[PDB]
Amino acid sequence: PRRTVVLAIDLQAGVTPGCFDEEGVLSRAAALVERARAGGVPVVWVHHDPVGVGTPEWELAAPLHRAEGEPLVRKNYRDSFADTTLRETLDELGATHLVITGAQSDFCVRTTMQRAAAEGYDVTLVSDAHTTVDTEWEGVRISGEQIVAHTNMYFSGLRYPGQEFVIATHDHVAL
Amino acid sequence: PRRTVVLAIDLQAGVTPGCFDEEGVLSRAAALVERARAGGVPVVWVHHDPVGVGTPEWELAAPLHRAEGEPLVRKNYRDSFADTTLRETLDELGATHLVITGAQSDFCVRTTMQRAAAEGYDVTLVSDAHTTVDTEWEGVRISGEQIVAHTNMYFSGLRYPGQEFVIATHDHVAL
Repeated sequence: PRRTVVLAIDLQAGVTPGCFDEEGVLSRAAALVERARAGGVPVVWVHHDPVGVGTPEWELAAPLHRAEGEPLVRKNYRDSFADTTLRETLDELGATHLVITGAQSDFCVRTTMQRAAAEGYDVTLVSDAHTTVDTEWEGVRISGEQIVAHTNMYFSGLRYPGQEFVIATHDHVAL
Repeated sequence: PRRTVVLAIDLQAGVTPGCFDEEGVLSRAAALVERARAGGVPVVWVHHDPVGVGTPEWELAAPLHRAEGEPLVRKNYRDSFADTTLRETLDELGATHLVITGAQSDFCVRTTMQRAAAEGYDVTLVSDAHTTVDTEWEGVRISGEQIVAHTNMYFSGLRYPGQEFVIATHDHVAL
């Protein structure tokens, strides 16, 4: 009995500004959430507390809005499962398949999606609904765009025995 | 009681050719293994079976050589823990801290190191002893060098409660 849950990670007002293709990614994430709601697919929100609990930056980035009945999980680390109620929430929902949108691609999204894979979930990464910022290290620059693309590349070939991983766009992912 | 184990991933003759800074990475990995041996730190080798079991490509890349008493774990997926004897081997050794060198940075190394973190290990990524190849996706190119650098950047900020993660060079990592 596959039960799909949309997992929306840290799409917060203090996180998304400056990210590659920010407005478009937010628009597509919003569309995904609407399609999920229309299809009766549960939506679980994840918020990063170190953004600043109680401040506007911690709240969802426009134009995203949480609906009644949609759980919100608060976390302090990149892995959304680490010291959180996420697993308990998903189990309560009976989730077997996670459809992931969020930010940032190379930190909370990367760490959470790979943790989900490790835990045994089927996972679908929404290729056009995650983003991050330009960065540099060891004397070389790597753009947010490059990180997003490389992340999608990585996920397209991710394999675990008995599990299914899909890279899909926000308007084509099965809900 | 911290017990450190060096985990050397897929440094195989069919894997490393074409990788960024290949000769240097192999040289430094070899030096790391020698220092580990001199310090009585166990070394565990991981080999990727889909490279071609029984073929020369599956064997360690020169100039690496396995010593007596050093376990070798064989795997079929990016996650070295998935359907393998790795956990059993590490537990037998009583490992609490994994020092990771290997290839490729963005596939088996990425997936295994993050799995190790998830499992509760302390993990040290050896910044100058992992590598991968140039690639491209979604119309943008991202070099092996860029991937290595970004990987080190990522690992430098990885955090889990009660766990320690270190980014360190092959000649400075504590053994």
